[PDB]
Amino acid sequence: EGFTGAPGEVKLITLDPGHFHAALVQKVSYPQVSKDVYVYAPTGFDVDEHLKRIQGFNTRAENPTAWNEIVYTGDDYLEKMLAEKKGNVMIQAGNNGKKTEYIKKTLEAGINVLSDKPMAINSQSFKLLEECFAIAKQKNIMLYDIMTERNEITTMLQRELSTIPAVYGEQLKGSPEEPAIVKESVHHLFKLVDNKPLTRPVWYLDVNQQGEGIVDVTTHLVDLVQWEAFPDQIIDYRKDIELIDANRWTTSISPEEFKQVTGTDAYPDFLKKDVENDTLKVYCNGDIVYKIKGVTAKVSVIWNYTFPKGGGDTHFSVMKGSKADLVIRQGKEQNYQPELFVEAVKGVDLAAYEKDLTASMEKVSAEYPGVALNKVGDGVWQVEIPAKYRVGHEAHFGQVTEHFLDYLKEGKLPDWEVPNMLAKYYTTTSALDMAKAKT
Repeated sequence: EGFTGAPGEVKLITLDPGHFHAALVQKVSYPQVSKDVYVYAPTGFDVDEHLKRIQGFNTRAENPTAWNEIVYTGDDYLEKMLAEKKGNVMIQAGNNGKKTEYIKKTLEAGINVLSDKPMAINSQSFKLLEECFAIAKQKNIMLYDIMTERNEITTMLQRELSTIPAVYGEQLKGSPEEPAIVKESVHHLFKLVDNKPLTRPVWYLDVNQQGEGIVDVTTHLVDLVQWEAFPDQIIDYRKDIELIDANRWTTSISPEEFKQVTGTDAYPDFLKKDVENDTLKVYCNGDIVYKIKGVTAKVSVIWNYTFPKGGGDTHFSVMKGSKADLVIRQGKEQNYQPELFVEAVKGVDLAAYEKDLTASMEKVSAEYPGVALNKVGDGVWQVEIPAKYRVGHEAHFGQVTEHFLDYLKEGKLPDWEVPNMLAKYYTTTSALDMAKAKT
């Protein structure tokens, strides 16, 4: 029998967990999900940390979970998982170098897969990921990744506003010299949480295992340009995507910084290829210029070590319409919380535009109650968003998991999802190759 929503029908396998997201899936007790969870992993730090997180969920004060982690650790963890076939949904979040092979073998065994991004970190693994999707289709099982930023409020409003001709106009195509869509993020490797250091696995800084910067967080950004700017349109990566330019570059890490962010002493043996004069050089930065259905998009990701106090992760984006630019700012000015702006194009009838604007916002307020506009300069309006919509990352992640558990029932994702995941990963892995051909 398939999935129907019946309680305990979904049986989780956690395979070689090495990131918080492996546990975040189990942050809440979905009735569909059986309390018995099967873990297979090599012995070591990564699985121990995963198990701690689960037990924290089980012992917390508000609505504790009741997960029963049936654990197997050993060199033959994958071999044992496949042999025992004790679950019907596999959760993959951790080592990205190993991920795609794990995914393929799991799908062959008739086991559905929810994987964190990125499901492929190069062209070789992209080819393997295409086979994975073919196997999933052949076996009527699902392969899905976790695009959290679709659920973030400014993103949702950007998508909504861009589909209103009175507000946005038509989507401009732009050009390599001036892209019509631009997304730039600055993230940080080391951050504090309640005055307690946030640690990363040693292999996070090995681009062979984590993936390069240009294939990792860019996944989110590439997905956003598809999802916001071409809502529900099927992207054929063979026809619709042309890469224009790509770059990759390094962030230097000192031995002390390495110690602090990982806990390990500088440096593990497998990282020495990337060390120079006691200085670790990680290719965790990159950008991509590409055309998607004639529209030039630019995405960029920088990973710095840490931010000065009163600092944080930044983000800036533009999507240019024939009537207006929709702009996200997320800097010091905005207290590192994303804010959305509508900016009319120069030359337009600004009086008549403002009336179309207010007429359109009635429709938008229906969709998102409380959401209004504030003129903050002539031809520039900020989209006032109630605090209640700032639900945060974990809530965004939970929405994806719920979406996945729903779509298990039907057995099939909506039309655009698989081809667009492939178009996304085609974009990122192709950029890595282009970026590497300049060297």
